[PDB]
Amino acid sequence: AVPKKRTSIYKKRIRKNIWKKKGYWAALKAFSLAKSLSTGNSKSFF
Amino acid sequence: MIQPQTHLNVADNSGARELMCIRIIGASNRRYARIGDVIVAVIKEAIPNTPLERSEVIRAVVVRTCKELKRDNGMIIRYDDNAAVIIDQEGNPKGTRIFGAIARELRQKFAKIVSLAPEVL
Amino acid sequence: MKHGRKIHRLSRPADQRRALLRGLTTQLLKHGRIKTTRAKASAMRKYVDKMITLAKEGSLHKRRQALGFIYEKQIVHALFAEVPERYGDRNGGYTRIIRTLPRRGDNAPMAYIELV
Amino acid sequence: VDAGIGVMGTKLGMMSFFEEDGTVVPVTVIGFKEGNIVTQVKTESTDGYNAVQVGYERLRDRKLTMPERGHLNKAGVIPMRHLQEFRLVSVDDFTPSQKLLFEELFKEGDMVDISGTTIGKGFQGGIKRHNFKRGLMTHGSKSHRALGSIGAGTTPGHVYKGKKMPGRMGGTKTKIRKLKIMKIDTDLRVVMIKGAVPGKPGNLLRLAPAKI
RNA sequence: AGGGUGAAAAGAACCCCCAUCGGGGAGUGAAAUAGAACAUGAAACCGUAAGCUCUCAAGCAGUGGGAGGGGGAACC
RNA sequence: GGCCAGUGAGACGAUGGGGGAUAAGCUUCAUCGUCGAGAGGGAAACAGCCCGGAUCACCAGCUAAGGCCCCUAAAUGACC
RNA sequence: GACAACUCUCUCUAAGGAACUCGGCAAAAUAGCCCCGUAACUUCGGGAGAAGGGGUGCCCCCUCACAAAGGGGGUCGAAGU
RNA sequence: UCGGAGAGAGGCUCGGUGAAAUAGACAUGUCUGUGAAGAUGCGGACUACCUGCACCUGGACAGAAAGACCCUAUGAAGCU
RNA sequence: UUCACAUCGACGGGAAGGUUUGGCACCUCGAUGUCGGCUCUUCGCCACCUGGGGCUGUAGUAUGUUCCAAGGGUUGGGCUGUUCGCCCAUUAAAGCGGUACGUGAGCUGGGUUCAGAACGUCGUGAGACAGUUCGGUCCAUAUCCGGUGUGGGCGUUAGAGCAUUGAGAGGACCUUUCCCUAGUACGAGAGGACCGGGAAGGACGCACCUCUGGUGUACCAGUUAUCGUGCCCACGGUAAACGCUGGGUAGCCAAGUGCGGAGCGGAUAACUGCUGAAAGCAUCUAAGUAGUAAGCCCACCCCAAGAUGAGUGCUCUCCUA
RNA sequence: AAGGUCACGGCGAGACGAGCCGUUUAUCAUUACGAUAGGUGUCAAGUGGAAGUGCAGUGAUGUAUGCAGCUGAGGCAUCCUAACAGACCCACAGACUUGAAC
Repeated sequence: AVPKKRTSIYKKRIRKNIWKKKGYWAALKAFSLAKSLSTGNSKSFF
Repeated sequence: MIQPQTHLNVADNSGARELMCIRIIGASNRRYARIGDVIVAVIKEAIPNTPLERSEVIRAVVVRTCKELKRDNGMIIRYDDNAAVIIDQEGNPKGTRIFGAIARELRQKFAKIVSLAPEVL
Repeated sequence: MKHGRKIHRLSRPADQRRALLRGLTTQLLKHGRIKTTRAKASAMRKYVDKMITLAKEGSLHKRRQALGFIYEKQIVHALFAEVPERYGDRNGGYTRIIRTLPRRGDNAPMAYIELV
Repeated sequence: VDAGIGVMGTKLGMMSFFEEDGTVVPVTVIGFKEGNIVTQVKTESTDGYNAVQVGYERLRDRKLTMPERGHLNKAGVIPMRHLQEFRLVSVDDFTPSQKLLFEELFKEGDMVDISGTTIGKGFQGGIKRHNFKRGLMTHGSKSHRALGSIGAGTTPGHVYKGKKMPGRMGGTKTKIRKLKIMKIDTDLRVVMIKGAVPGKPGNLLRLAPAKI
């Protein structure tokens, strides 16, 4: 239940990178929502 | 659906009045005994003048059972009272008169049982 | 497993989920717009459509149905005494789910209901 | 390899067929959205084995890619969503061009084995995937329904692989064998196939005679 | 437990982003990448950029040999 | 002799023995070896077996114990 | 938001009813007010609410105090504290 | 017996705030063999793209408290 | 009965095992948490039962023993905290073991090694007994290896869609009773054939909702108390999730239903052989060949080209810079 | 570019990624394909006789209108509502050797 030994810098950088990157993928979605919200026919955002 | 600790009635006048089922015979399943099988019933209490007394392990048949009962035609008979009939392992009962209906299919194995019923159905 | 079950249920227990749908539809039929999280939008969609059609047939019995569902008393009388003109021959599909930006604080998807 | 070419239908509910003898038998009901047509045949020389590629569920061209429609087009057939081939003992006598087949055949081969994607039950636990048992529910017990032990002490030093952990249960196709065909109706092009066959009504259902 | 802007507050007029938090110019000062959680500023630890390199791998991870490449044109 | 230490239950191997059951990687003593305090090569790995004793440098050579089909050096060399 | 497994707080579970288990532990089950009856023992106080059995919802009616309760009749549900 | 379905709170995913004990460094395979005689760290063979998330707990002689059982100390203390 | 070896084998001898009781005391006292149950393994055989065989003091039916055989199987209870310690009822049989006397970072704590108390006994006494007796909070949000699932990048050398062979790996090939053979063979009779067919089961495994049902907090209906909708009627709320109850479609389940363990074919082990010398007889073997086991391999069923040995082919996609 | 991914509508798919099917003039027409979710209309199915009014009853309560009424995550029909707007990744012929045929 209790960890044996601290992880390296190596591994941790790997996972933090996966975290942030997991944030990377979820921008270009918001950028599509932006580039579509620039005035255009649509039924959303009253 | 007779576990090995059920109280059955009896369907005859052999002398028993109810009787615990012990560990059915034949089908190696024994976690479930249904119509047409045999069980090792130890008498529970009996009419007190009978040659089947308090706690005499004996072998008997199941003739009525509250669980459903499939058929071929697609009907399902289900009584309300789990019942047995004390048996010998070479045929006939040892109670002469039989109470209540039975199932006709057990005829093809228990002919003498069925002949003595008042309702073969 | 869900398989087959199609009762949209919200984050809430049974009783409170009922109450949320009744209050929330009341306030729709009151204002015409509304802002609820998307899930509540769907769950509304069903019931408010039921009330509309329940007003499309203004007999007493039905009027007492609706009188029993909706909280606010007079929104009902206004409603069934008003709509079989509005929704004459619209024939089902009464709402509209024009959606909108999420909710700062949860980033909870948030939508915005109409009646049309 | 399979005994003969087969078809693929669709599960359509179940029912009972009262046999005129007066016995009750359950059945399912197989249906074809669109008819099975051969769309290929591969030899032992040109390709590595022998098989015929049938297709099912004709669909609009849009629904379907360019490589597909080209593959379908080359053989001169209609579109079709599903597409599978029966590898067949290398005796193929089929023109890969739209030999629309039929059930003139399964009524003779009165035992059919079908291949169906079962239904899917998510991430089921130990007690249900593998038919485990469970600890006592009372008597101070504190581990119900949990997977219990895993292995031995220091020596095995780990968990033998292929251990029966929990995991995803359904969703992979399964056979069902020596399942017998039963009175069929060609006007409705429906099959009344006894038994119970993988899948809630509406999934593709391969269907091919036995491999006894 | 909590010390050390500057020699002198000369501690930042004015402008812009501006919920007046915090900043970029302008100005002061020799210097403010000395600007007020401000004097030298090490190591652990957190990033950034450039050079070469790891996805059939096996290792107290260094060492002797050095393929290939990058550097100022034999040494790293 | 002076000035001063550390050490005080060693281990195994060979031999002669006691105890044990001529059992123990057991225990106990006597005479030697290695380890302890000692590297290196053979033993696949492997304190206590074999050769051997490390001041350093050498991209020089001859051998000991052991070895010469491949992984690893060296005859898949001779004849009985 | 979704609604995996699994732990907990809970409801139900066909047929059997302790077979589970160290032990029916933990659940479930009785239960209120009237009315009948209440044993072995005993220090003769107790046991004893022993045990066990029955009715009880609403309407109508007159009596017994004639405040309650009881008697008669009816109606309803599967189930009447 | 012999499980099963269900509601709630957690678990799960997304937005916000954000600990912990442990921690030589870990680039942290399986079987056998060896070895202070029960090794991911040595030898031989097999096996294994890199790296996530959920889930279980057999190992890392896993964490916790310089054992509380046993013994010792010309230890301490209580009682007779 | 005679007959050493069908069977038991006195007297003595030679081994393998490593699990009982032990001997040493080598690791571990800055800690390696004990007995027995639950759940889940997996492995060994010297084999209890199912498959085949000799020999039998085997007429048959039972056997007794050995031989190859671990693929499978190896009940439910009563008593005790207590694995052949045991009676009951079966059953084909109801094995012995290893896995830190498997498994407490998975569970219980009945026992033992805590503080209370008492009985017998020892001690004048405090107290004590590997004697007994009643009570006595067994802690945990996985870093890593391991395992079950599922993904993403990247490799597959242009880039992609489908279909796919399959090296490898996995699950399953299990087992009883009846009937025909046939009361036949065999037997003085009692009894009563394993050569092959046919059915019913059993455990198990994969599924499915047609039926029977469980739950179904979507739903309908009865109803208790109370508050609200002005009021009567009709409703709504409330009673650890819905007050308590009846009924229930779908879903998921089972005590329900459907199916499944195969013509299988190839090598074999024990064993029986065929031809046949070494050895001018013989011998299953030395040459060569035949039969034959639930055991091995393929077949069956499910994955599977990350099989970096990265396969296959029929379609697509663009050569303007 | 072929193909994707995202987005949008959801599922007999699912812990999240996955999967799978949609994504509107959502045909029109002479025998199958273009209804994805909702709503609506109808039918299976469940429960079981609604409300109001009338009649019979002094009153509980019954009775007729009436397999009605509330149900309608299942079946088809229906574009009424929503699949609008988009956005993004993806490229230019796939280095080096000989062999062979014209």
